[PDB]
Amino acid sequence: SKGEELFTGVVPILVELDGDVNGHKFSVSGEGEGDATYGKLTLKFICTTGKLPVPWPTLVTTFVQCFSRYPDHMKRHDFFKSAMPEGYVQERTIFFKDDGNYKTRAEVKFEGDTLVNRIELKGIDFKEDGNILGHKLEYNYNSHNVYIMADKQKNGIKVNFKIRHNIEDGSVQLADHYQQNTPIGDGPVLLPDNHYLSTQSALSKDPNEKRDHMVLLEFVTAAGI
Repeated sequence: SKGEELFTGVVPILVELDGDVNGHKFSVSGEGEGDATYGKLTLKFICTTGKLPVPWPTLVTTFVQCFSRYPDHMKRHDFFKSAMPEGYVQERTIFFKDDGNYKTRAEVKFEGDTLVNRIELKGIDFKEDGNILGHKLEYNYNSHNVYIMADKQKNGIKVNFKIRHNIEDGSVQLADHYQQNTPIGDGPVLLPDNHYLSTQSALSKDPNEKRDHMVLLEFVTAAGI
């Protein structure tokens, strides 16, 4: 495909986010690198407007699936890389069970040799005393399966999955994800058969960092075929 070649080695990544959650405005900048050969991602995010108004874990999914490792036999299903370098639009609605929801819109593409993910996030109907606004989520993350299906109508794909956030009391906060991706360019893209991505992430902190931030290590691999 088109983009495949662009992912052959380590690629620097830039993440920029503007969000408003219940009138709480904030910005995040993140930098790091991805290595699709191993489906590896290493990034550091910084809340540039000060203190993050929501819990970091809630933003992970929002904060570049083109870095997923696709096994040789599954390469023909790699829509993500296929849309590169022109990129794709990734839109979502994330429903927090018994709480508010997040609507996101992002553009992911190359700027020179940097892979850029620019996002706009709008959060509404959050409970002031909920797990989110209330900051009751543990600082960790689970493994999930992300289901992908082709959307021949939009020349894109539809993606759906549920994230499980651990709550400090031992309970769980569900976050239903609904996603659509469409190519930015006019060029041909790879439309896949149903399959899924298997994810794993580790959250950490930078001991020497005083700004509000998050350190993230993540591995993702395609499967189901």
